[PDB]
Amino acid sequence: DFEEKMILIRRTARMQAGGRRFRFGALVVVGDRQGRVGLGFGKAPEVPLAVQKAGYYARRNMVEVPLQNGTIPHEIEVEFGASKIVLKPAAPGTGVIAGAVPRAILELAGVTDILTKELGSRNPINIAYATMEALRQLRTKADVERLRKG
Amino acid sequence: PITKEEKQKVIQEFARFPGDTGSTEVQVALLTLRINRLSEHLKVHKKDHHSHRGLLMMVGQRRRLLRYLQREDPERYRALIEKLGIRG
Amino acid sequence: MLTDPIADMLTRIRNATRVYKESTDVPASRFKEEILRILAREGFIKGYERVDVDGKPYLRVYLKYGPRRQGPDPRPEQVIHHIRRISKPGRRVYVGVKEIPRVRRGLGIAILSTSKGVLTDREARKLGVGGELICEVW
Amino acid sequence: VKELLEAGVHFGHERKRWNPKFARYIYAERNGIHIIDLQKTMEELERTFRFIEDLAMRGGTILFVGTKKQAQDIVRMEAERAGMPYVNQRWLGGMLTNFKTISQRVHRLEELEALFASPEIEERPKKEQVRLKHELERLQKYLSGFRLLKRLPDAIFVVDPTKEAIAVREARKLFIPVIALADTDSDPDLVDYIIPGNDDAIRSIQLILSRAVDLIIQARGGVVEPSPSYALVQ
RNA sequence: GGGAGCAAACCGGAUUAGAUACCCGGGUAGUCCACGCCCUAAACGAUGCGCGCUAGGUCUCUGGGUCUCCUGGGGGCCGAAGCU
RNA sequence: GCCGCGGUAAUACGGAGGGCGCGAGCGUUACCCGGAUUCACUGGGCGUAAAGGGCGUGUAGGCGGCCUGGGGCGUCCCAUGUG
Repeated sequence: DFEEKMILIRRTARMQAGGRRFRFGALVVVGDRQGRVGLGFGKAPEVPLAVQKAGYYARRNMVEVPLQNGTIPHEIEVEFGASKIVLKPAAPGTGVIAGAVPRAILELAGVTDILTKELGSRNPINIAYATMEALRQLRTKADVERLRKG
Repeated sequence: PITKEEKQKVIQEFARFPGDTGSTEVQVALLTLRINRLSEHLKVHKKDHHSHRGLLMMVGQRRRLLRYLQREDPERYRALIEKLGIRG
Repeated sequence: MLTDPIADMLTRIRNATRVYKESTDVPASRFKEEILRILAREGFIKGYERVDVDGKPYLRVYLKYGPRRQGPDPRPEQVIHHIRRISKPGRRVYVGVKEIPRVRRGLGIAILSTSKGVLTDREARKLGVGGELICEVW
Repeated sequence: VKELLEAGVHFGHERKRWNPKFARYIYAERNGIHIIDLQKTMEELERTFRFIEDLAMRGGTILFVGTKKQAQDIVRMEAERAGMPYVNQRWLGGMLTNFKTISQRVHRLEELEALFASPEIEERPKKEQVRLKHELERLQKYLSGFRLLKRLPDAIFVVDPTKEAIAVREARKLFIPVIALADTDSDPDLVDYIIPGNDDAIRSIQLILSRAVDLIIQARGGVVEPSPSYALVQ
């Protein structure tokens, strides 16, 4: 069990004789606040059900956010489909300047100071998965040269 | 077309030295020969356009060369262009 | 006919790497080896060496990759996740000593040509100079 | 002892319908077929069994699978003759990946396995007597080797990976050491402990699978003679 | 200049509520040639040109060889990585 | 303001009770930059979304393989004037 704050909830719909049938999509974020965040998108016949599943699916999908002093290790641009996103680390006591999404995710990420911006499609879902792959691609001076050993 | 025999005459006539199967002087002399030939042709088959195209290329290619020549060396440029009697 | 040989070298490298190959052979070029030397002197590649494909002198460039991975797509991470030329022939890119780039918040590099040799985003800065911002790796 | 056996008739397989990745494991193309390089094979066999051994001695269960006919039977053997779970029939989808749910059937097995011997048989209409009895025939028809341990494997051994790559996948998403005997018609990369060598000729399958189970037992105590291999083996 | 066949327009016949159409019977310019204009198009791969780099499998047209194969040029299908 | 509201139970009109905001001010109309990576150097594009010229030849122009040496215009550094 972590923070567990849901990005967005919606009501999709499908067609069939007699009428349209519904379902619900819930996108949730789950982070401890020490460098662990998970992103799960849950769909099911009812809001609650959706919600929960999002959580479950989330925990089952997390990532080690290599924080540092309260911000990200370095600048990063990540294109994911139509969506794009920039992430720039700000000096301590700066703020988490990002839109609803990258925030909600980055808040639990553990970061307290980071500069951002949504580029291209601002779609939640996609920016969401966008933010993830962003983090999931960060590096530290250590694990950096840790690779260039030789 | 052009007999191997006649084609040679040209080559042997412009070779900057014994042998010399290629080179500017030559490549040019040769193109020319082909050009006029082809020229005289179309001067009869106006309707034969596709072949016309071929001329142009042959034509430009020669332009190119001379340009290089003129650049690299004027002396034997005037020479060649003169002997072939070109640039009208 | 290759307009910018350098941008090529990178691309050849950027491609061979993206597939995980032992070594790649970029055509001989003093100035090229420089970006190479530096590329290695900074630990991005096992190294390189001169060769000859029938009177055709190239340069074997040994690529360095990471450790195998756990899970789907067990494809080993790479040492160079990104190389991209800056100063292109279609738009020369020069920088003053105060203008030199800060590649990947320091984790990165930025090879560049200077009046006094080929240095990097730190070296050149230390030498306190400037020149054609050749490119950036990291 | 090793070489000879293999060199015997257990190498070189699929021809001209390969995978370039697997180009590191192959000597040449004789009259068409790809002659896998045993020299290297050996080396790999090592690291593989090393792992097996470094696991067979630490109380770890392994799951073997082979859904191809030219290798079914044997796999059924080597498994029971080692207490290691296995799959000889249709490798259900989401086994490892949806274990908890697949298990649900395993439980349904005994659910009947018990109602099998009972006085409740006195009643019950022929409708069910046939329904259940049948519902068990198949039930029992697929889990005969997928029950034993009610816990995921620490690894999985397999014949032709690509043939059962689906299992493999499941395994890989769940992080589970993958070991298998693959030939030239397969991609290594997504295989952890690769046993390069023929995947159809039961000749090679038996061998590589045999010395495997023994090795599983050498780390348990009870070295004996081989298992029933010949019965119609050519 | 030439003119068989076909055929906008056109005239009949049907169909239809009407039928300035689809179907039927006729029919001119045109379609052909020479020379000269017009210069448009779903002028389409709806994909500018040049060069370099990045798994294979398959069938097919064409060239060469100390020709079950190797190597060069072109057209199709399936598809690595990657792109969308 | 954009989406839209009102067809006899309107949280959208009009009045009321209440509430939110800012306060000697509060609103409205106009105009400039922003958000607009929506003219894109930073920082975009053209197979089907708007976008490849019907095709070719070629002038100016733009761009240019490998190695050694001279000049040092671009470029880069220092100092000084200036600002």
